[PDB]
Amino acid sequence: MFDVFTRVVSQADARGEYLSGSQLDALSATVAEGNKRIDSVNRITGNASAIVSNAARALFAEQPQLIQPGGNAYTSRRMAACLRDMEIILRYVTYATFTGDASVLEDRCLNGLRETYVALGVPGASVAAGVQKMKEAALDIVNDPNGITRGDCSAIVAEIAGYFDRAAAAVA
Amino acid sequence: MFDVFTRVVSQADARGEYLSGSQLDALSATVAEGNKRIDSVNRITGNASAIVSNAARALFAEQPQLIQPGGNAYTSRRMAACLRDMEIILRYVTYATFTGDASVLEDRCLNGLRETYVALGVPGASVAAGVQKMKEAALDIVNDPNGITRGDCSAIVAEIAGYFDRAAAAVA
Amino acid sequence: MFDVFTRVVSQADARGEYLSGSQLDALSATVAEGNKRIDSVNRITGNASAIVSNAARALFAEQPQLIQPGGNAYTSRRMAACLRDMEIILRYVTYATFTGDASVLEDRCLNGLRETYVALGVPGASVAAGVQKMKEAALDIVNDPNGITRGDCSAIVAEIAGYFDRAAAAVA
Amino acid sequence: TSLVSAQRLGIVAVDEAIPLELRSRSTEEEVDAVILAVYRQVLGNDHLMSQERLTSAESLLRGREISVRDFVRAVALSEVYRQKFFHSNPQNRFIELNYKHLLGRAPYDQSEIAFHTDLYHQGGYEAEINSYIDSVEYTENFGDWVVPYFRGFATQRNQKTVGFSRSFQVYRGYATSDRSGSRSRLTRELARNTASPVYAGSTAESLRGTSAGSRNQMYRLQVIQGAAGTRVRRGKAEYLVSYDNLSAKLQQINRQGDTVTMISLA
Amino acid sequence: MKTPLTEAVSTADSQGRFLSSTELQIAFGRLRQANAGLQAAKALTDNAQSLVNGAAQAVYNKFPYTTQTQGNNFAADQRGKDKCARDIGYYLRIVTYCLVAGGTGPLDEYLIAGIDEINRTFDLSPSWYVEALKYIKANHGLSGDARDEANSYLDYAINALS
Amino acid sequence: MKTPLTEAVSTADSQGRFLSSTELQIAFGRLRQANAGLQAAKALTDNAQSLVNGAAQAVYNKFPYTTQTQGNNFAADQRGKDKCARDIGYYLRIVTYCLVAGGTGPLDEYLIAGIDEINRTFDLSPSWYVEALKYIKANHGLSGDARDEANSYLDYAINALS
Amino acid sequence: AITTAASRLGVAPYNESRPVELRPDFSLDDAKMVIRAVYRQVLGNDYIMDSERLKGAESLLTNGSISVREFVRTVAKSELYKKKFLYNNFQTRVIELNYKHLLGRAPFSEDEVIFHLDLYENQGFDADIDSYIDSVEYQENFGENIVPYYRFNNQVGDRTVGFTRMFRLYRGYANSDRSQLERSSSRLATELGQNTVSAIVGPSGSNAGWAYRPSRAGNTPAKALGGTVPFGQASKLFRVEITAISAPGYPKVRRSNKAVIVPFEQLNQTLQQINRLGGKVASITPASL
Ligand SMILES: *[C@@H](C)[C@H]1/C(=C/c2[nH]c(/C=C3N=C(/C=C4\NC(=O)C(CC)=C4C)C(C)=C\3CCC(=O)O)c(CCC(=O)O)c2C)NC(=O)[C@@H]1C
Ligand SMILES: *[C@@H](C)[C@H]1/C(=C/c2[nH]c(/C=C3N=C(/C=C4\NC(=O)C(CC)=C4C)C(C)=C\3CCC(=O)O)c(CCC(=O)O)c2C)NC(=O)[C@@H]1C
Ligand SMILES: *[C@H](C)[C@H]1/C(=C/c2[nH]c(/C=C3N=C(/C=C4\NC(=O)C(CC)=C4C)C(C)=C\3CCC(=O)O)c(CCC(=O)O)c2C)NC(=O)[C@@H]1C
Ligand SMILES: *[C@H](C)[C@H]1/C(=C/c2[nH]c(/C=C3N=C(/C=C4\NC(=O)C(CC)=C4C)C(C)=C\3CCC(=O)O)c(CCC(=O)O)c2C)NC(=O)[C@@H]1C
Ligand SMILES: *[C@H](C)[C@H]1/C(=C/c2[nH]c(/C=C3N=C(/C=C4\NC(=O)C(CC)=C4C)C(C)=C\3CCC(=O)O)c(CCC(=O)O)c2C)NC(=O)[C@@H]1C
Ligand SMILES: *[C@H](C)[C@H]1/C(=C/c2[nH]c(/C=C3N=C(/C=C4\NC(=O)C(CC)=C4C)C(C)=C\3CCC(=O)O)c(CCC(=O)O)c2C)NC(=O)[C@@H]1C
Ligand SMILES: *[C@H](C)[C@H]1/C(=C/c2[nH]c(/C=C3N=C(/C=C4\NC(=O)C(CC)=C4C)C(C)=C\3CCC(=O)O)c(CCC(=O)O)c2C)NC(=O)[C@@H]1C
Ligand SMILES: *[C@H](C)[C@H]1/C(=C/c2[nH]c(/C=C3N=C(/C=C4\NC(=O)C(CC)=C4C)C(C)=C\3CCC(=O)O)c(CCC(=O)O)c2C)NC(=O)[C@@H]1C
Ligand SMILES: *[C@H](C)[C@H]1/C(=C/c2[nH]c(/C=C3N=C(/C=C4\NC(=O)C(CC)=C4C)C(C)=C\3CCC(=O)O)c(CCC(=O)O)c2C)NC(=O)[C@@H]1C
Ligand SMILES: *[C@H](C)[C@H]1/C(=C/c2[nH]c(/C=C3N=C(/C=C4\NC(=O)C(CC)=C4C)C(C)=C\3CCC(=O)O)c(CCC(=O)O)c2C)NC(=O)[C@@H]1C
Ligand SMILES: *[C@H](C)[C@H]1/C(=C/c2[nH]c(/C=C3N=C(/C=C4\NC(=O)C(CC)=C4C)C(C)=C\3CCC(=O)O)c(CCC(=O)O)c2C)NC(=O)[C@@H]1C
Ligand SMILES: *[C@H](C)[C@H]1/C(=C/c2[nH]c(/C=C3N=C(/C=C4\NC(=O)C(CC)=C4C)C(C)=C\3CCC(=O)O)c(CCC(=O)O)c2C)NC(=O)[C@@H]1C
Ligand SMILES: *[C@H](C)[C@H]1/C(=C/c2[nH]c(/C=C3N=C(/C=C4\NC(=O)C(CC)=C4C)C(C)=C\3CCC(=O)O)c(CCC(=O)O)c2C)NC(=O)[C@@H]1C
Ligand SMILES: *[C@H](C)[C@H]1/C(=C/c2[nH]c(/C=C3N=C(/C=C4\NC(=O)C(CC)=C4C)C(C)=C\3CCC(=O)O)c(CCC(=O)O)c2C)NC(=O)[C@@H]1C
Repeated sequence: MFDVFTRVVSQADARGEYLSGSQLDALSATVAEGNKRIDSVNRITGNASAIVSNAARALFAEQPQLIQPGGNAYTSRRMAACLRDMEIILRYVTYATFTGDASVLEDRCLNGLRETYVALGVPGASVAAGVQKMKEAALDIVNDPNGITRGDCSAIVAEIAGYFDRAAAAVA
Repeated sequence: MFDVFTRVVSQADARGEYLSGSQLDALSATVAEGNKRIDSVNRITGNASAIVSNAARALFAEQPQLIQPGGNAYTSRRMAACLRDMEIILRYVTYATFTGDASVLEDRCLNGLRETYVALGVPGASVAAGVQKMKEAALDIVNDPNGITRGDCSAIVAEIAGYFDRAAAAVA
Repeated sequence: MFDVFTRVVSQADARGEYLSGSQLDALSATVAEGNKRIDSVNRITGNASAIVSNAARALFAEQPQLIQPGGNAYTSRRMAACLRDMEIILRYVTYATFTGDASVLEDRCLNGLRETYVALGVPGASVAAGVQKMKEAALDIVNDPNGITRGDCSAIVAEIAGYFDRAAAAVA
Repeated sequence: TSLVSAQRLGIVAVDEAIPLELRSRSTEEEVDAVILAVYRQVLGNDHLMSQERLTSAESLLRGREISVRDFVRAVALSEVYRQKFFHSNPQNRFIELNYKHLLGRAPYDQSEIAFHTDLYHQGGYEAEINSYIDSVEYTENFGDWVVPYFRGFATQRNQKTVGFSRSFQVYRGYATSDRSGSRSRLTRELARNTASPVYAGSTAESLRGTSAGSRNQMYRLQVIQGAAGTRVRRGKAEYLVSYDNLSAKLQQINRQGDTVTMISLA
Repeated sequence: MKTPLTEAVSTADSQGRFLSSTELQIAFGRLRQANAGLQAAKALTDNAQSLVNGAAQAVYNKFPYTTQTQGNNFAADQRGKDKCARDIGYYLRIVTYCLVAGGTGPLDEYLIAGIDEINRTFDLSPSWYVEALKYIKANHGLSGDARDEANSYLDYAINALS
Repeated sequence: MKTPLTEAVSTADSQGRFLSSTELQIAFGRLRQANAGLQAAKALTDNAQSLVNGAAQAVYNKFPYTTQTQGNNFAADQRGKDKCARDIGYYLRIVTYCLVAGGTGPLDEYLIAGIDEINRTFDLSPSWYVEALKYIKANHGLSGDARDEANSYLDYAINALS
Repeated sequence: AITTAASRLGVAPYNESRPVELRPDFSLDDAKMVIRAVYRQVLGNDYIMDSERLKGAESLLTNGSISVREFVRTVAKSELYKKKFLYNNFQTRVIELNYKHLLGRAPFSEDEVIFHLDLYENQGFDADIDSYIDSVEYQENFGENIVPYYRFNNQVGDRTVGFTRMFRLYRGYANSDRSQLERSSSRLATELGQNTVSAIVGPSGSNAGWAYRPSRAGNTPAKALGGTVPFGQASKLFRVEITAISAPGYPKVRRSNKAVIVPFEQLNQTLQQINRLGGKVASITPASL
């Protein structure tokens, strides 16, 4: 897996070149965003249970067929698995946010997830909807201007949105 | 193959939902940039031969092992094929720019391409280097301020760079 | 795995047949050649490091793309894996020479090796070239007339060449 | 197939392909498009050098002297086709290439191989190639004026189900070609009248989690195994192992005498 | 999926060509249309429940035997009315996809292809859905380009059914 | 790659845990370091040719038989001198990667893993590269945290070679 | 096999159990049984808290994304395994535990310690774990689909010293590797280094002298060098291991554990004296020929 830094390194190594002054400066700018990235990971993690439960509640309210008898999230084991998956995906999204690179999310969580779900009969579109609900809640929590030093977090918030969207597409 | 519009549609149908007011406004903002997108395609197309040839010459100057006897781009047939691949990838990048979606790359240009290169012994890392060089030359072409109604094309340039990066990663 | 003797036995058992007088006579001739076979195995083994390293050097000299940055044999771990593979192949070729039957080489080395290299992105045509370089060095070593009882090792040399050819064909 | 499956299987572009027909009073562009499509299909999407083009056959088609089917046959009988697909290939690989190129499908059964091996042994190359183009299957799908196109991913009248699964062995993706000879991936399953799992597009992928080692890569080894240790429950097995354990797994399989049929990234 | 942009690309790609002025003009045509399509999609979405309900009753009025005959294919019971309003909703929803896409693609991919097999198999009359579509044409309230593009897709469905 | 960020996530993932204060503190540590690391990388990169040529000459001085003895493993001809300069450049470039990544990950992945097999197979003396690495330590002109981090990676390689 | 002494040795429950196999097309109850077995075996019968479960690895096992062996591998490489067995232990202790958990047997020889200590030191813990799981021995006994289990019974390839050493590592059914009298100390460092064995002392509950453990120094040797000469007229000698000596009290009693070599003709007196010391006989073993 890569982080924002080693992503650049690996690209440079395959070309056998030193990082350019432009690339180094791009990393310096990333370093300048580090505190915002740490806060964003902290804020999502601090609210993880709420993000998952509220998104799952909203999801089943919109898709009652999931929780009717015979539905894919019906029975405790399957509901429990569904809630577990929502948290796994959120957790890996926070991993990607922490590292600044999607490789952890892609390599460990999403790679092969669609196939697992298709084989199981898990409705991918409903998972994607759930991920979208978690995304909205997470972005609001990150952007909340209270109790934190004020500043512009649009760049980090956009990166997090991309990670959530990756997860949604990977299963949708 | 999707475009920027039908991508949204396909997801919405999988959920059995109408597009939301936000998705419609999002697609509307896409329409607002339509002229910039069309210009960017027009510019890369108008310079396609120079982009390809200049990138090729640069690649073989950085990687002269490719063209020495025994090299993967030695002999006219192999050089001709290499030039075709560079042109093919650039053409599909313009398609993705035109449609506003990556599916055309994933469906056609990149579909099995790494497998093809491994079977043939084409050095995929070198192809990635050549793609990166076309990328740099293409974005300068797109950003050239002369002879065009001045405006901010940063979003499209970022999108185009993404398509080039997707191609490079597929064979890297 | 089979050796030269059990190969014949297995074919006879499948027919429910005693070995014929001709089959026994052929094995006697094999026995009469046994000392040369042992000498060939001992000579290849005794020069294993030189055979491998000389072959590797020659390969990278003729195919410098392998060792340029981004090349499959670039970086210490990949270079070490490549040298390991060369030694493995040489080792199983000596095993086949020792037993007088290709089965050990086919079952325990070449089994799935082409598919493995394809999956890994290892250039099989370059492995084949490496194996040929080891072949040519090995045969000269086996044929060296100095410090050995003089005689005709043509048949054993042809058999050994055959084993090397299997390996080169299989990996490509 | 529909988007939901075609996207996973990497065959969206095949699904949206439209048969190309040469109409009466076609333009020069339409003839050009048809010639290009024939070369792409019959030559399995190789890069075609200008020195390899059939100058004369192209002229005759453009002059409406010969039909599209005649032009397909001219290309199939050409030295270019022979050099690409026949002279350096074993016969069974050659035959499945003819089925892909000329009928747009994979072979259905071993007897198709036997039929065409016999025909080649009897009447040579020309008789073998003509059997495809003159067949009822060719005439009813493409006739004289439609360029052949791949059909194996769609339910055809009088096909065998296994034709669909086998299509993925001979069609490897849009950006692929039948250029390197080689062996057929279909040999065993044709000979034994069986099927193999479809690992194409993104269906080869499997979950990694924390179990995929230092490179976060799993490899899928498909083996044929017997009991020559613990009890063997299936004659066909798959193993998922990380890069770090791949050498150990090969050595384990090898020591047991079991056969590796395929390995790929997962 | 039939749409101006994807058809420009697939045609150029089939010919091995870069995009030229022709495909650029196709894109301008798409841009000229798109806002009206998006406006039309919004207007239809906001009234989805009214249009679907009114269309369902319009069919019931025109074909009264549907609410009175017993049978899996009829709307005499509650399930049938649910099936029916669902189907009409499918038509209306997918039509808005066409307005968003700027072509019949969504109708072709999701509804039209195979509909003849379905209606025969389940004994569903194409005329019922034509009447429903006719209602939506008469009631969607659109005007200008939005009306023109929307009626083309409704009529396209009607023509496919008749 | 052993970098602070990836290792933190990998350890958390092993336990199926969200990141916590421990991992956030790992991140602050990385941030405290990163600017110095990047400044070191730029300084080594800008002086790369001087450092590499100087290091090669330092090896030739300490081990004069390398430029005088015939053999594939020695630098008595231009072929061998070029290999040697290339190798030293590899060490330097990858060390700059370690400074950018904030760990020995790049050295471990690209150079150190398997270096013993290479040096043994091709009869290269690890003492040659130790000498070059000492030259680079003593001539990069880094100060402060950049010096400290650069030398830790240079010493990491030296320790590996001995 | 082990029949008469099975219960007192703590082996009877394992005699009564079958290997836990994950069959192709397994059911969910099959997966749960594997998960439970793997946690009990590989984590040495420690209680596992819900917060410590490897939920992701369990999911992948349940899904067939990893076989039993790969699930074992994941558990063995987890921070949970390392916290329990690596970070607080002498590496020889770690190797003992790995053998018990992953191979179901005790180390046979010092060579095994050399191999695994070097492998850990040169390539790290993960590499060492792989060596157990990718071993020929693991493959032959458990293969891809069977949870590792204790191999009490004699098998091809065994050595006798393995049998005695299993009861240095296994201390009974209601017990865990982290809840044994010797605590973190290597059980076999000395046995392996000297290639010696110890009299078997079965688990508590079924063996009164279960707590007998020798001291660092000042132990009685196993065999009666010199024969009966020091004892005068004696027919045969026995080595008696005694534990829980308290009655006289300090300083008359220094170590509560003692091994004595006594002649046949004094066994009656010895048992009487032991009882009055309060002690419990741990083992009796012939000491002369
Ligand atoms: C970034 C890409 C650069 C840029 C682009 C840009 N273009 C416009 C506006 C227009 N561009 C066109 C294009 C064409 N007209 C034609 O007839 C054809 C030939 C077939 C083409 C390609 C058109 C029609 C317009 C609108 C009218 C006009 O000429 O201005 C803009 C202005 C904003 C807009 O959205 O229209 C911009 C920004 N501008 C830059 O500075 C970048 C280097
Ligand atoms: C082709 C391989 C070359 C060759 C071989 C050759 N060898 C012999 C005879 C012998 N070689 C051995 C070998 C060994 N003796 C040992 O103790 C060991 C070490 C374990 C080895 C490897 C032996 C025992 C003999 C027999 C005694 C003898 O010295 O002759 C021959 C003679 C024919 C025979 O079969 O005996 C030959 C031909 N000779 C060449 O010229 C080739 C270059
Ligand atoms: C009744 C004693 C009290 C009560 C109930 C209540 N339950 C929920 C939500 C859920 N209940 C379940 C239970 C099951 N689902 C199953 O599949 C099975 C096994 C067959 C069981 C037992 C589940 C899974 C949920 C959550 C998902 C769902 O909504 O179906 C609620 C709503 C909770 C919420 O946050 O929406 C309530 C109110 N509440 C009381 O106060 C009663 C005393
Ligand atoms: C919840 C929003 C939806 C849902 C989920 C659901 N998932 C499963 C089963 C599995 N989910 C996974 C996923 C993972 N396991 C991992 O370790 C990781 C990280 C690498 C992931 C992403 C797996 C592997 C399974 C299968 C094994 C298991 O049971 O854990 C189920 C149960 C399916 C069944 O029939 O047993 C469910 C219900 N289902 C919905 O309906 C929601 C839309
Ligand atoms: C972004 C979505 C929101 C936001 C973030 C933001 N944070 C800072 C600055 C700091 N945040 C921290 C964080 C922590 N300190 C700790 O000790 C821990 C616990 C382990 C954490 C998570 C720190 C250290 C700083 C710097 C010092 C300070 O006192 O601020 C900023 C300011 C810019 C900067 O990056 O330093 C910003 C913008 N602010 C918003 O308004 C968003 C809602
Ligand atoms: C000499 C008569 C004139 C001339 C030559 C010139 N050629 C190039 C570049 C290339 N030449 C080739 C030719 C071949 N490559 C092959 O593999 C084979 C078959 C074995 C041939 C015949 C190729 C492919 C190139 C391009 C890539 C490369 O440089 O290797 C150049 C440089 C062109 C450039 O833009 O870099 C030149 C100068 N130029 C003259 O003016 C001479 C009269
Ligand atoms: C050297 C001439 C070429 C080369 C080789 C190369 N191989 C690998 C990796 C592997 N090679 C094997 C092969 C085997 N493993 C075995 O145990 C056996 C006998 C049963 C064989 C034949 C395997 C399994 C691997 C991967 C797993 C492992 O390394 O243990 C590499 C590295 C690949 C990578 O790092 O991704 C390389 C470089 N590469 C070249 O370029 C030469 C032509
Ligand atoms: C209906 C009960 C279930 C269902 C079916 C379904 N099948 C397909 C696609 C195909 N079905 C076949 C099967 C055959 N083709 C043949 O020629 C033969 C007889 C010799 C058989 C048995 C094939 C080959 C396909 C793929 C090619 C094709 O679609 O034409 C689909 C379509 C999937 C898609 O994404 O397009 C469907 C829907 N689906 C269900 O949900 C039911 C459980
Ligand atoms: C050039 C930068 C590098 C290079 C290229 C190279 N490629 C080939 C051969 C093929 N390339 C393709 C790729 C495509 N075909 C398509 O239709 C599409 C779009 C959908 C793509 C992307 C294919 C299919 C082939 C094989 C078919 C054919 O070769 O005709 C070669 C030729 C290899 C050979 O002659 O054996 C070469 C040389 N080689 C380099 O060294 C550069 C790094
Ligand atoms: C310079 C200090 C001395 C010297 C150097 C020398 N090196 C080689 C050959 C090789 N060097 C390497 C090293 C690396 N390859 C890598 O990928 C990396 C990590 C990124 C390293 C450090 C390798 C693998 C080789 C062999 C293969 C190759 O040539 O690339 C030689 C030639 C050895 C030979 O036999 O050809 C030489 C001369 N020699 C001296 O005398 C200097 C003092
Ligand atoms: C037969 C002459 C006498 C006899 C024997 C007897 N032995 C056992 C049980 C075991 N024997 C061994 C011995 C070995 N294990 C080894 O690894 C080695 C060398 C490789 C030896 C010699 C072991 C370990 C056991 C127990 C484990 C097992 O049997 O698998 C028994 C059965 C004990 C019981 O059932 O409880 C018996 C009967 N018994 C007599 O009465 C004869 C005098
Ligand atoms: C509660 C009344 C008292 C108490 C209990 C206590 N026990 C432990 C730890 C263990 N208990 C057992 C017992 C069993 N494990 C089994 O499998 C079986 C059935 C065959 C039994 C009877 C074991 C083996 C352990 C150790 C394993 C583990 O994970 O702990 C503890 C934990 C001690 C500690 O964590 O340090 C405790 C607290 N403690 C009291 O104070 C009560 C009097
Ligand atoms: C060197 C200064 C002296 C020396 C050392 C020596 N040690 C051994 C053998 C072993 N050393 C250990 C040590 C450890 N095991 C651990 O778990 C740890 C902590 C993580 C340590 C430090 C072990 C267990 C062994 C036994 C296995 C092995 O042999 O490696 C030897 C070999 C003894 C033998 O007879 O083989 C030696 C030589 N010896 C001296 O003379 C120096 C004073
Ligand atoms: C007090 C802090 C803890 C405690 C003590 C305790 N000890 C005993 C019994 C014995 N203690 C010894 C100790 C020694 N023998 C030696 O030779 C030496 C070194 C020179 C020492 C320290 C011995 C031999 C005994 C047994 C004989 C005797 O009782 O005198 C007991 C009584 C045990 C009993 O079961 O009656 C106790 C209570 N107990 C605690 O709970 C404290 C933590």
